[PDB]
Amino acid sequence: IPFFMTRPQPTTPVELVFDKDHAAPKPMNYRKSDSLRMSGSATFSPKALKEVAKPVKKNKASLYVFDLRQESHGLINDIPVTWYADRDWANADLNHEEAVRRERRLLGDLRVGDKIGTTAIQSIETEESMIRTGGHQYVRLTVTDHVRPVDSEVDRFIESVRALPENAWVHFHCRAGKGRTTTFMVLYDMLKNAKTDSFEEIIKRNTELSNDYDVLTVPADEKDWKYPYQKERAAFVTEFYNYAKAHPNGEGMLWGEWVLR
Ligand SMILES: [Mg+2]
Ligand SMILES: [Mg+2]
Repeated sequence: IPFFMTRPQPTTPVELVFDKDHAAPKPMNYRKSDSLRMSGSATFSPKALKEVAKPVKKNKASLYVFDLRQESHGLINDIPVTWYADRDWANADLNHEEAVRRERRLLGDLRVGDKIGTTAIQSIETEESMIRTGGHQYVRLTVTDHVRPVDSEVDRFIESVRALPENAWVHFHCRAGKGRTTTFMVLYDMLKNAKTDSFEEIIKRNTELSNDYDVLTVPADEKDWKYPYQKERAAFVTEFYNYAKAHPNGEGMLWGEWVLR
């Protein structure tokens, strides 16, 4: 597999968007695997954190929330917000550190007292703050919606997985809870189970669990803008299976090293 270099141009205008459906006390597109001790959802509110934490609840520290979002986001008046541009490609030119810095900068540019339409800002919070206040752990990856992760972010993921305590529970989310979230549930499952389970079985159980049946499907139309991105994602997950089979739980070699053999 090649070293992965292609990417989209970032989109504009970027606008702060209040994600009102994500403000509900239950997380959207939620699903879980008790055997893998993993779950996935859309980005969620302060009140929904207790729901996400249920499978762990008497062991708060063992929940690790993996935020997969490249685009910037946070909480204003407990409402999840996104700095949105088309396809959530606002930050598509930024590497991980740049994307993390950009989100800090945009949240810092908000002020208590600002009026954005009918909203008067009274509370500004990072998502990490909200997660950690609940006694849980937080890991940020930066993945572009519709695009596979870059190799170094896959390594970042693996390094985080290798450092997990026994009996960690991992919860993935992205803005919609489909696409990126499903892919990393697949990658996590392969890290643990590629050594014993088939590629097709792993894809099958995760598409079914996530009601995300076209996560890896390549459009029939080659002029559909998603076509090259889906081809890339498919190649990536197909080779990741081979890596994870050879290096269960990332033992002995990271993905990045594997690619550059
Ligand atoms: Mg709050
Ligand atoms: Mg640059």
